Amino acid sequence: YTMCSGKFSIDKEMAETQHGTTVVKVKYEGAGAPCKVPIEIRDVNKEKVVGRIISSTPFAENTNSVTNIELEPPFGDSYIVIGVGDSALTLHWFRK
Amino acid sequence: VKLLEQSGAELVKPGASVRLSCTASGFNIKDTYMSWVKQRPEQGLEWIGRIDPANGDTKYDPKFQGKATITADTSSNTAYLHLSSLTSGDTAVYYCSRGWEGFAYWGQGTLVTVSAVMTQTPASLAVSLGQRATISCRASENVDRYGNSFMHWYQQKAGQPPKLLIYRASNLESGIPARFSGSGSRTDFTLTINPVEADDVATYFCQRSNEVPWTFGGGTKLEIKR
Repeated sequence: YTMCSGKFSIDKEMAETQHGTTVVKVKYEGAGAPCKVPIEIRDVNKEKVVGRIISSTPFAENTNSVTNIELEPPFGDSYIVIGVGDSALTLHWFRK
Repeated sequence: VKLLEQSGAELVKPGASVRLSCTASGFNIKDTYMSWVKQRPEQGLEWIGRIDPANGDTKYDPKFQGKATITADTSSNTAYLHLSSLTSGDTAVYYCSRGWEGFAYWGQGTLVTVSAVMTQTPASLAVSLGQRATISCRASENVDRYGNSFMHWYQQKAGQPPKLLIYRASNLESGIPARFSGSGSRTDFTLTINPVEADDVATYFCQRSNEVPWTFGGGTKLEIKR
C-alpha cells in the first residue's frame, strides 16, 4: 500500500481528550483506497513539523468508512494537515 | 452511494406520533453526525437537527424543538426521528443524512402525510445554454471553523433527494462535473455553473455548518432561457 493521493474531509468536530490529545475523524474522497492517510502537525507559520501522531499508520479503507486518528498537537497555535499538496485539508488548532 | 435506508411512508391522523428510521451501511454512525431534514411539498430544505451517536448529544433548529426528537441505536447502526402531536403543517418528506462538511449522504426520504440568517439570491434565474450562472449566499455571521469556511452547495432535481456539489466553500464533490465551482470567504459565497447545461435545471441550496443551526439558504430555482 501507498500514501493516499486524494482529498480528505472531517466527519465530526475535533475532540480534545482528557489526556491532552486530539481525535480527528476523517473520510477519504480520492482514488486508490485502501491507502495510507498523510497526516502531520505544522507550526504557526505552517512550516516545521511539530507534535506527533499517536495512531499507528492510519489507513483509509474506502471512500465511505471513517478513519479515527489520535494526535498530540503542541501547546499554542498549530495546523493539522491532512492529505498532500494544495488539495490538503488544513485545520487550525489552539492548545491551552 | 445509497448507504442510508429510510422507513416507509406514513399516513396518519392529526395528534398521532411517528418514529422514522434511517439504517446506515458501509460506516459506523458512532463516527459521524446524523441529521434530519424536512421538506414541505414544493418548499425549501429545513435542517431539523443532528445527533452525535457516540454520546447521544442532540442539537435542533429552534423551530423544531418540542416537535422533533432525534435518537440513535449504534448496535443496529440506525438513527431515528420522532415527531409528536402531528398536524397538517408536519406533512412533508423527511430526509436523514450523514456529514458535517456538507451532507454527502442522503436517504431516499420518507413521506409523512397528516390528513386533517442565511440569505440566498436570487429566488430563481434563467440563463441561455452554454452561459455562466451565478448563485449567491450571504451569512449574517462568519462561517469559519479551524480557518475553513463551512459553506456547502447542493443540487436538488424534481422528486429526488438533494446531492452535495461543493463542500468547505470551494471543494468539488467526487462525481460532480468541473463546470460547478464554489468561491468566497467571510460572509459572501458564490456557486458558479459554467457552462450551464440543460441537465442543470434544478433547485440549488447553500448551507452553513460551522455551528448549530446548520441552516440551509431558501433555495434558487435554475431554468434555461426560452
